[PDB]
Amino acid sequence: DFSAKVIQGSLDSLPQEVRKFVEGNAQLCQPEYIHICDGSEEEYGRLLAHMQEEGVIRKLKKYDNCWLALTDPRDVARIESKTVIITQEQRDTVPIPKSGQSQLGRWMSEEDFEKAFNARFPGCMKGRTMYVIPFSMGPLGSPLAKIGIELTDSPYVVASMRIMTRMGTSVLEALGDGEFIKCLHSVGCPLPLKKPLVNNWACNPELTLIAHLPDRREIISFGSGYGGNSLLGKKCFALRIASRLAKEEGWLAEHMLILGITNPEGKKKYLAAAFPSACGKTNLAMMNPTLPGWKVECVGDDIAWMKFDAQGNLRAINPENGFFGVAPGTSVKTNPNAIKTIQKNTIFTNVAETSDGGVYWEGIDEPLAPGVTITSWKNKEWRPQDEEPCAHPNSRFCTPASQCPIIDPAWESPEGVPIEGIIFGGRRPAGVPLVYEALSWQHGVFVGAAMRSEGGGIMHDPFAMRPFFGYNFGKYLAHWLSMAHRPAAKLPKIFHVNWFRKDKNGKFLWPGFGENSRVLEWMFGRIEGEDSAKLTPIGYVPKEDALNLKGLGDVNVEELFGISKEFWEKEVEEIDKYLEDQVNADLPYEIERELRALKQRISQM
Ligand SMILES: Nc1nc2c(ncn2[C@@H]2O[C@H](COP(=O)(O)OP(=O)(O)O)[C@@H](O)[C@H]2O)c(=O)[nH]1
Ligand SMILES: [Mn+2]
Ligand SMILES: [Mn+2]
Ligand code: NA
Repeated sequence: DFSAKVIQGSLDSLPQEVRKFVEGNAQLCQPEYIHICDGSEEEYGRLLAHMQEEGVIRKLKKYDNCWLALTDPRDVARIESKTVIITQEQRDTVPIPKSGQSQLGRWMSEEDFEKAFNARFPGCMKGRTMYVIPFSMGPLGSPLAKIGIELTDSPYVVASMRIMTRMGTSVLEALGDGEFIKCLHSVGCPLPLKKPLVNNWACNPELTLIAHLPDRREIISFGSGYGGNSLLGKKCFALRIASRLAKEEGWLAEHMLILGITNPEGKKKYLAAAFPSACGKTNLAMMNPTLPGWKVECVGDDIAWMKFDAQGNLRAINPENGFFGVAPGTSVKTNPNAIKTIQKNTIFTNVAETSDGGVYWEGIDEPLAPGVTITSWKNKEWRPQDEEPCAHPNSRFCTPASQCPIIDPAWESPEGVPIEGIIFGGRRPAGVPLVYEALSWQHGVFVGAAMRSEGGGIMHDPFAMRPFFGYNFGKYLAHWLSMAHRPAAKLPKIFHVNWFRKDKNGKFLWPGFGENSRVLEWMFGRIEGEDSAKLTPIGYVPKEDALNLKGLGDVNVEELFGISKEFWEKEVEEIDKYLEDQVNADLPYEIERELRALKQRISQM
């Protein structure tokens, strides 16, 4: 009985299964205190002041209630190589690659995991508070929501989870005796410290391990206090566990922004889009459209949970409550809506601080007044001449979603928004035109599966889900393809975009950002069934003169929309080899058929 150690809440008022979870882990981890989070303002404010008291965070004096955490430089990112999924059979988690190295997941056996777990968690919270975070992924009480309980020894996790999910007493009330996902986290530095603390940032890099056990509905994460490793909604629950539930239950859990776009006629449609990190989800979800009379509103910028309703509409929710955005490259010029969102009640991690207590980072494109100086994320004086960036490249803002000036009115509607188009895209400097439309659902799924993006080399990132599949990618393709056999299903039109095509000198061919409204306008019209497409071997592209290019006189249209037989032969052979090596016996017939159909179309150029 751990009652004597509860410093907020009551073990007696927790649902029986929740209590079991907490007490079992209190006995294992040996926390000094147990704090059952209520999610209140008062709780939050004091937690912040305490972290400030301890030097774990700094208040940024230039803003209303903004904070800065600077990490141990060993703990700056989600770490794929220490991220695993446990299942009885390896093939259920990942396909077996012919090369002996899967790019599509990282399986761990139950046996190896039990040894790892036992080498880490016993006594790991000694002399710390175990916080109990009851959270909802999705609007509270939504039929599409799922509930988690995170145990953590990190107040930084609590504060960030209050932003990134819906947490507190109301969730425990909603939960009752329902099922929930068990989320267990420790920074893995029990007191007294065995190793020196760096930058007031508790972590255990050598023992970092982020595990998922979908068959037990557990997420178990050790040694990192950072982002996707420690905020267990966000990638572990909302993509990895959730994609497996989705497969079981007949829905989709995806790495997609969700936006609502209204045309000048006042007609509105929702679109979802899957792009990998650094390929523009935040920019698109919060776009300030350049086209007069168009409006974009943000439902979410990262995760979409989608389920066909009784009427066959594909209904999407954003299961998050906030934006955990990469800060560098965010500028007033490029992304004014994100700039407005983050000016209050935001936690920043590993950005630079100006001497007047403000935030700074690469690509902020805000000149500073003469005399204003910069402290880098490594707590050193820094000047724009310097070899190193002032902010870590993976540094973040963590901001409440409700503060986005263009947040959609239906962003928390419990039944979700009806999705009429799904967009795929990444960074392709060559070959791939600005926009194309898939010929069918099956072709659209192949376009998803074929996605590549230049991020530290050109690499495959199918559906923008490479680091996030909860189970075998081949089976995930079959799941997508199965949506076509749902009677009365209204399947979204699928498009592929490329904002990032360059000429031989390395110059972007398309201005992008707000100008992408011109491409959305074409998509909108296409969903309306307008005759604005020309057929090409890779799918439909805009007709000559179909795009509104008024205001953009010097756009190399020939190169931006060019399709080269030579490029596309190479592209299909590379896709064929990748699918063969990485997916093989688990590749659905229809994906193989689409690949052969594409090859044939190109052969006839
Ligand atoms: N050239 C160009 N860059 C873009 C565009 N959209 C976003 N970016 C840049 O890509 C980087 C990451 O963008 P962001 O929207 O944060 O991407 P996310 O990581 O997918 O959410 C930033 O430097 C952006 O300024 C675009 O349409 N064109
Ligand atoms: Mn993401
Ligand atoms: Mn983002
Ligand atoms: Na710090």
